[PDB]
This record gives sequence, C-alpha cells and structure tokens, in this order.
Amino acid sequence: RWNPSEACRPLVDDAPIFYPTNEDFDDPLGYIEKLRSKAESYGICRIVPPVAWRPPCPLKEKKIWENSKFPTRIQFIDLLQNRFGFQTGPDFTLAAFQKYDEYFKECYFQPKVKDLEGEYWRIVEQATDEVEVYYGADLETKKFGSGFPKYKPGYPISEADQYSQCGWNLNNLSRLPGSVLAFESCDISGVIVPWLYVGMCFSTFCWHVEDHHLYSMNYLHTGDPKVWYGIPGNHAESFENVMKKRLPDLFEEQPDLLHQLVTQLSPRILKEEGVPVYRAVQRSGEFILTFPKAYHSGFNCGFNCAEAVNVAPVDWLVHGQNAVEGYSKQRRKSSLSHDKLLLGAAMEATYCLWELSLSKKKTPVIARWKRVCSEDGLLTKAVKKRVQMEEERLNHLQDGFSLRKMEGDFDNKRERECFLCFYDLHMSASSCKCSPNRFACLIHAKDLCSCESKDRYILIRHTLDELWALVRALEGDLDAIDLWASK
Amino acid sequence: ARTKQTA
Ligand SMILES: O=C(O)CNC(=O)C(=O)O
Ligand code: NI
Ligand SMILES: [Zn+2]
Ligand SMILES: [Zn+2]
Repeated sequence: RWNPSEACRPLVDDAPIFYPTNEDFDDPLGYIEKLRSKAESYGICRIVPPVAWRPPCPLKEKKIWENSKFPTRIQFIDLLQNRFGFQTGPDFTLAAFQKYDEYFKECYFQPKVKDLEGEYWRIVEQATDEVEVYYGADLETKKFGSGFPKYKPGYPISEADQYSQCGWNLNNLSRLPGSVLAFESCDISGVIVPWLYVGMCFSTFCWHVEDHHLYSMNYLHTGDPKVWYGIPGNHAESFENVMKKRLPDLFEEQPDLLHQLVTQLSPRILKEEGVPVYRAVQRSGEFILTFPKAYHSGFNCGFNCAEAVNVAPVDWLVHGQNAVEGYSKQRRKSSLSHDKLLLGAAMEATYCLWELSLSKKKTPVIARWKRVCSEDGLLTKAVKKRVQMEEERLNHLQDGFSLRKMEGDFDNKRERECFLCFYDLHMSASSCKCSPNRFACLIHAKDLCSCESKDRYILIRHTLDELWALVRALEGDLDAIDLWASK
Repeated sequence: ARTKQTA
C-alpha cells in the first residue's frame, strides 16, 4: 500500500527548538514569556524539557492501559483535502490501539518520520487508495485519567509527587499565577482541564486555531512522533484566504468549514500561496507550544498518547479580546467569559498594588502582577481598551434606557449571552419588559425589541466611573486601588 | 457543557 516513489514530503522550514535550563523550567509562564519574543513569529515551537525530566505516566498502569475504554473516530485520509465529518469508530484501550497500530504499519509498509510524512501527504494530495485510520481525540482526562501523576497523601515521598506539583504538569499550568484562566472557577474541559489524544499512524488533527486564540501546550507522553505544521498568528487571515482560494467548492458548501476541523491543506500549497509554514517534530517526552491565533495541524507517525491544555498569560489578553469580538461578528458561541478573566486579572493586580501600598512583603506573584500594570502595562492597556469599548457602547444608547446594577451571581450557574451575538454578557446586558431572562449586548440592544425606551433597561456590573477608577488604580491611583481592593 | 472544539 506504501508507495515511496511517489512521496510528497513538503519541504518546510523548521520551527525553533528550545532547551530550557532547570532554572528556566522552574518558572513556566516566565519561560513562555521569554519564548514569546523569539518564537511568536513562528506560530509554534518545540520545547525539550531539561534532561531527566520525565514524569511517570499513570496511563501505563495496566489497570488503565488494558481496561480503560475510550471512543475513537474514523478518518479517511484521502478525503481530508480533495472531496463531511468523522464517523463513530470502535472502542479501544491503549493496549488494543497500540496492537492495531503495529498491525496497521506492518500491513501498510510490508519507516522513519520523513517517509511517513511523504506517504501521508502522498495520500492526502494524491489519492491511490482509500486509507482509513482511527483517532481517539479530545478525551476528557477527568473521565479517563491524566498522563501526569497526582498527589497521594498517605504514601511515601516520591519524585512522582514532585511532578504532580510541577508547573509544567498540564493539570497545573492553566491556573498558575500569571495565567488569567485562574480566574475561571469552572473546570472547563479542554481549556483548563487537559485533554488526551491517543493516536495511530496517519492520525490527523486538521487545521485549526485554539478557542479564544489561547496558548496551547501539548505534551507527548509516550509513543511515536507527532508531526506539526504551524502558521504565525499575524498571518492567520492570509492562511484563511488561501483556504477559500484553494478549496472553493468546499467553502461554497460549508462557509463555516474552518471551525469544523475536518479539512486539511498541504504546506506545499500554502508556501506556493505565500503563507509561512513551520515544521516541528514532537517526540516522546517533549512539549509543543502554540501561540495565540496560530493555525496549526499535523499527524501521528504511529501509536502515541498526547495531552494538551490551554494557557493564557497577560499578553494573550489583547488577542482573547479580538477573538470574542470576532465571535460576536460571526455570531458564534464562545467557550469562556472573557470579561470575567480580564476583570479578575485586574482585581488580582489591584490587590497586589494594595499590598505594596501597605508595605507588605513583595512576593514573586506581587512582582509579576506589578510588572504588567501601569500606563505602559499590558494588563493596563487591555483593561483600558475594554473600558473605552464600554463607554462608546453606552454612549450609543438612546437616552431612554434605565440602569439596574447587575447582581454578582448573574453569570454564575448560567452563561448569559446576547440572543443575537452570543457575546458573553458577564459585564453588561440589555433587556426589556418583553423579555425577562433574554438579553442582548450593548451593541445589539437596538435589535432586541420594538419597544420604546421607557421599557428598556440595562444590567450593569460596574458603573463607568468605577471602571475608569480601575484603570487609574492599575496606574497607581491609591484611592482607586483602595476602591477595587475591596471587590 | 463548557467545552473546547471537536472536529
Ligand atoms: O494532538 C492533537 O491531536 C491535537 N492537538 C491540539 O490541537 C493541541 O495540542 O492544541
Ligand atoms: Ni490545537
Ligand atoms: Zn450581540
Ligand atoms: Zn422590548
């Protein structure tokens, strides 16, 4: 079935490879920050942990390895580009799936990374035969278990425990201080709680971008290499355009195709269309970091098991903004409450500034938060933009509307979204006497009803004065700092 | 419920 004489390996520039020191590795977010300036223009990068950093995989317990059942979905590789979704495949265990992968590669190739690459793209671009594989993707680790260890109180001290509390343990990365995802109380699946990816040969994850343009960290626990292709975030649009240009009929059929994660396009074609693509080979025991709005794709060289999770340093806050705004224009539903994260971050930073005002002891956390807030600070800039947006949106409301101050438990329990935008309304909501428990964003308050303003009101979580007070507090306004440290 | 995307 293999045909190496017709291989179509795409000759693509390598994504940068980093070799963090133990020092660097003690501070995940800091290290990611230093990485930013060096690899953000590449979209993705490969991170090799310091020597002998190899956390034990609990999935290798044969109690889980041979018994824990997980679902798979069927991928027709020859259909990924030229031609729709993935259909329900048979249940597997890690043992079973590894055995079938061995069987598959034995049948298909009777095999190094570039051979598998050339053959894969051979199948995708040109289509001799139907090739059908399975992927156990997007498996909940809270259901299945994590590839990382957890703390067990009653048992002897072990390196496993140290790994369990390590920051690069993907169960711990999302809510590290410096990541605004910490301010989301719900253990959002995939975004905050890591997801598992069990692979076989040719197993694909098609072109896509993280939800809310978040950072993505992917650890390969065990098995064969995972090949990655990444696009820089600042070329995202370009990429998209090329898709529209090179798969016209598929986009005539599905204008929302990109968000469906079932379409693959070769890096060769992308290079010939002027889109910068960068290659990375993730081997067992290594990390792959995806930057905000960095389109990425790739496949598996054989049986493996990966674990991915989102992370959101302060620098992400400007992208995460655009995203939700974009979502509003796409009228697509979100995965998280952005304003909750922004406001949460601002509140924590204000708390730290308040502590410094009391000449409290400066901790590393306090330092990290102070460092990103002042009239030059990224957090300050983000909050400032959001507040400006708020004031313009309110300014554009015609006079009539009443104000009711939103009670704090307004987003707890229930996600509240603009009926038209699906814009998250954690900060502001508009309504009328026509529609209790039915709201719009400040931009679409107009479109909610036909009623006159007498009946129109707006739930506000914070008055405009209070918001501007927050911006001033980040810039050192002690009174404002006192104000927001109380909330 | 609250979730990441799936193909
Ligand atoms: O590995 C996979 O199957 C897909 N991974 C991701 O999309 C990721 O880590 O962000
Ligand atoms: Ni991804
Ligand atoms: Zn709206
Ligand atoms: Zn009305």
